Amino acid sequence: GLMQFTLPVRLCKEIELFHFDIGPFENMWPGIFVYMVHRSCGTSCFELEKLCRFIMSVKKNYRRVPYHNWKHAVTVAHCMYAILQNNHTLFTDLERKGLLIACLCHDLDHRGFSNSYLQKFDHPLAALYSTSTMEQHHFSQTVSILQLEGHNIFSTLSSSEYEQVLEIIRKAIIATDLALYFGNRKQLEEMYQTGSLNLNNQSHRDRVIGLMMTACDLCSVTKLWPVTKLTANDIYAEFWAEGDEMKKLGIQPIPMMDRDKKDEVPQGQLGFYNAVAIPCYTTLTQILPPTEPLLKACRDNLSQWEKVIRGEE
Ligand SMILES: Cc1nc(-c2ccccc2)[nH]c1CCN1C(=O)c2ccccc2C1=O
Ligand SMILES: [Mg+2]
Ligand SMILES: [Zn+2]
Repeated sequence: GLMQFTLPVRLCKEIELFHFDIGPFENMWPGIFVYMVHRSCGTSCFELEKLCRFIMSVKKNYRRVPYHNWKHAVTVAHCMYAILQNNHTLFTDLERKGLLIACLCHDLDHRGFSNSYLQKFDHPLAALYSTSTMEQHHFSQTVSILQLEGHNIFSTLSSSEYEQVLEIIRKAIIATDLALYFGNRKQLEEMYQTGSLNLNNQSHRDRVIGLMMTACDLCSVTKLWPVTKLTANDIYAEFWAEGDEMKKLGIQPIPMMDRDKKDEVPQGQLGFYNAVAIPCYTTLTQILPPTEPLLKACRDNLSQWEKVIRGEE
């Protein structure tokens, strides 16, 4: 009960910042996450024994893939922590609880392949879940881990609060399907501008949480340039393996997944910042002003990719 996690000074300070990198020491990641839950949620939010056992079972159900791995889970959870800490009063007790866990669980049992490759392969998951295939799996896996003996971290919620939190986690995880992001942001864009956006309206809150999830999920583009550039290598390592597997099915992959088109990465990054990342952090900053450092860092990284194309790096 009186048992806080404490980080070294450099981490205690930098963890509060949006651009924090959780470092290469895997064995510190569980304690970093508990630390973030304790400060975000409270030392009483979760029985520490049950939380520690949930965290180690989540870790075991992430695979050794170049990008969609345990490091990503904790990185996405830290971005959510930074958003919640800069927006203290906008979120309920249940939401602070549910979202950090949602982020930790959001890519459980990822195989390093997109929804499209599952459909073209005719994977069994694509017959069980026709849309948002992997994201319905990540939620399924999250519920399975919650129901292991000694793993139910929500045990001390009422029946209605329990159902509310699983509903928050389900929507938060489905929202990480980037195919749903385009329409969610446009609806939020219209609502913010026409002035109809109402945070007491549950369907509006749902949309805002969806965009927060996209923002945390993409947060590699909000790090300092050296972190962003080295993460890009892991992202392409997965995509190019998927492209290889497309060629094995007799299907030309899109250029993003074709290792032969490595040369086009800098221009592919520009499209991605302009079509996906910048709009995401712009709409999020309009709705949640204190998240502006995410937009600022994303713009700095756009400018670094522009330098790459001009042969200045
Ligand atoms: C859209 C896109 N097209 C190309 C490209 C095109 C042609 C040739 C080579 C590359 N690259 C990209 C961006 C790659 N990318 C994602 O897709 C993504 C998703 C979530 C987080 C970070 C990322 C990220 O970096
Ligand atoms: Mg995902
Ligand atoms: Zn993810």
